Amino acid sequence: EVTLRESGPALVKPTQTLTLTCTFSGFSLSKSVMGVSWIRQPPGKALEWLAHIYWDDDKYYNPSLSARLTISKDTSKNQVVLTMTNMDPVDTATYYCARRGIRSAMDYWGQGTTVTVSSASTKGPEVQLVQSGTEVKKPGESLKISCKGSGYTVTSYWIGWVRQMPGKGLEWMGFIYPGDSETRYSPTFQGQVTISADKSFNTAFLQWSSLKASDTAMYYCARVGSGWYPYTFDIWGQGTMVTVSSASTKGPSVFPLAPSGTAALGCLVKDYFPEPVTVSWNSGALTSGVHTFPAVLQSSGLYSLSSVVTVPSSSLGTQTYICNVNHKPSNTKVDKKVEPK
Amino acid sequence: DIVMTQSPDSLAVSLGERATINCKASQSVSNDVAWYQQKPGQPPKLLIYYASNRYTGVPDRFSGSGSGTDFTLTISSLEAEDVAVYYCQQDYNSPWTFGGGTKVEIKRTVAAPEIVMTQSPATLSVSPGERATLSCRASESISSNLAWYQQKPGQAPRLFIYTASTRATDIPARFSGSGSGTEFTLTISSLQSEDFAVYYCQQYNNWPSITFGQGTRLEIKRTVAAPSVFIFPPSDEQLKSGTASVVCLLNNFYPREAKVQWKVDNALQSGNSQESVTEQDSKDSTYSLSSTLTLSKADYEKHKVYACEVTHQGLSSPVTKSFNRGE
Amino acid sequence: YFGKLESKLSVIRNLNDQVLFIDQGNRPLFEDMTDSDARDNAPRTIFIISMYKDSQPRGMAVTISVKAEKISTLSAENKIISFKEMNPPDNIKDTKSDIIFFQRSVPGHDNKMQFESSSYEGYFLAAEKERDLFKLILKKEDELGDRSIMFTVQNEA
Ligand SMILES: [Cl-]
Repeated sequence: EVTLRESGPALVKPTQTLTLTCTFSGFSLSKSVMGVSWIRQPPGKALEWLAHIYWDDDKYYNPSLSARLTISKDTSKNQVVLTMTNMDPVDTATYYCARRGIRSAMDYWGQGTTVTVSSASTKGPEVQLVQSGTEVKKPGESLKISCKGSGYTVTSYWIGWVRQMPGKGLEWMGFIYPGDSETRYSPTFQGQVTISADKSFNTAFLQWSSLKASDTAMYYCARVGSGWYPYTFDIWGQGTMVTVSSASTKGPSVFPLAPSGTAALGCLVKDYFPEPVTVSWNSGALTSGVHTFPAVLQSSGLYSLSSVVTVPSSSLGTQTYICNVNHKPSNTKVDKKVEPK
Repeated sequence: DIVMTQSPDSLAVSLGERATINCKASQSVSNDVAWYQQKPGQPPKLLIYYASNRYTGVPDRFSGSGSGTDFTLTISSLEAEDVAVYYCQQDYNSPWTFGGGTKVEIKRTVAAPEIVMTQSPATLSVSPGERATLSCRASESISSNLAWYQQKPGQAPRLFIYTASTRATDIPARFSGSGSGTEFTLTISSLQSEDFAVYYCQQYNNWPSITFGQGTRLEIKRTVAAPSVFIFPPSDEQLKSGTASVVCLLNNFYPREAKVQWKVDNALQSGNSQESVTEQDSKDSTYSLSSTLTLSKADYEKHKVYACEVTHQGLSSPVTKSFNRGE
Repeated sequence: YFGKLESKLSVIRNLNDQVLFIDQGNRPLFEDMTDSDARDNAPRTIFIISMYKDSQPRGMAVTISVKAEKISTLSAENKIISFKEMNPPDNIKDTKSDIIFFQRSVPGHDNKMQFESSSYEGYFLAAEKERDLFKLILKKEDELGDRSIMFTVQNEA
């Protein structure tokens, strides 16, 4: 019978080179018209074709990766080798070798080999769910968010997704059993979202094909208890904040709230998008009496916030007061001195 | 590159029913499309080649159709073993590309109406050292199938009580759950600062059909504290932008209920201000409120007296703070 | 269908030779104990394994129970481990049940037992460490065959 088998390292350090081997049986590369491809499947992404080899050294590469890719054959051995240069965490995936047969489609595939490109170990061996970062999207865009489990048998516990609209309660969206991808959607969310998982990568996903502004919310993934606390949500991810808006990135304008026992002064951080903005007073030295307020969303679609401090009226004129504003999404950092007008 | 787009992302069809799945190529790919089936832990398996050719050993229920741009995979009678992810692929031009996939599911029997959980009161003001009694009501009997979660600002909920009356991991003895059937209670004796938060109940009578209550916020009860009011005129820097913001600060008050009225030359402003309130202070248990009145520069320059009038329980009569533009 | 043939008092040990025990909130744990400690810690460490006759042998059909104030039976419903407040019934109707486990010898491993859920084929009881504490779970094991599915059952009358 025909078989393909891949082998290689489970882990590769960033910048290092990956080398995978495809051992095949039931056909000869040199004495046949068949070919061997390398195809990767990143967790939560489409299958991506990398390289193809036909006898005799007739090599084809994905143009986007050509620079880092080398497909080869040991003239003696029944093996096809892939070398992939300058490994990055984005290269983490299941790598498959597949045979392009007489029907031009990939008729036989290897069992697949998972490759993890990671710097070092940081956080563990505690039971946890770690969700992907803050999302800021336009209406109509598609989105897929992730939840990676660690410190336990991720394959063996149901994971739920829960929506929390701003200032509102918890709404169960659906469950997924990672080991076999069995799903149980809430009747409210059935057909609105797709829940899925990558068993090898211990990751669950939640996705929208076309986002609406009303999808703006915090999304939690949580483990369903088994044995201990059965049927409850015993472990929670830290949450992924999702914002859906037609507004575009814009750094803020920082304006003083010039002072007048006790005096009040502050900064007005105006017309920025998206959230968040961080506000500090005197590079962290001033914290007592500080009030950084929640932002308000204006009709324009831009946010606005104020940060105030109450200080001794005698300190004005002597003591310098600066608010340090940082809007990382637009790379806008402003230090604004606030003084009596 | 050619982009293969699959739709829908997920399809639910009843057993023995017809499941049709679509693939659209971004450019003509002639008939060089294949379909694959993939199950968890396994590689993709070839089903169809050259758009319509059924791969050897593939059951007769799978069929492929299409030419040029629109492609289809059809399962004539869905079997339990057909639950998988289905991908299309094009071979027409290099790089060879795959679609994002369609998961096919079995359409489940329509679920019974959801049990409604009612929590009361919506907010609870209780003093440190005192006892709080949080109520939970289920719209039908859930036996002892109830959990309690605590949620603090900017944090995920955490399990406190499970099976109506048993405490979770490292939950203080001061927390005590009780109830069965329809009425539930979470009692927090000798309230500590860390206990002030939002609490949700969750029924799991017939899991997976779970529901939560809308929550109860537990806030610190302290003595009435009148706000210190401050008004801020717009800066000259902002005026160059053609907009003027006037800010009113209500500093360190209690209870949360406060009212702000904006007046421009004695004209009551309506619909042109926004406000936000801080979380209860960790040291003094007070709230602060900030209100911004927005005006065009032209309107700002056309008026003189700018005032914010403040009404709060701690004030015998409203406090007004104002400035005259120019002065 | 299943019909109760007898019950037995038993100490269930996992692969690390730790005893299984159920506390107040029906929380299963594994702890290093001698048999006298397990008898001393009864009825948290002594399980009532009720053997049943099966109309279809797969092979030894067992329910696993524990007596606190009331009796609670080990359940595998929805691939989740829980102890439901109930007595093992004398007779069960279907070929599959959330409370029925097939107890079999582990091939090539003298005296070790494996417990497969009748409700979920290829899913076995297994022991996993939750950082420091070892706990009981249901896990698909026909591919992996983790050593953690191996239990020893010791009689206590
Ligand atoms: Cl299969």
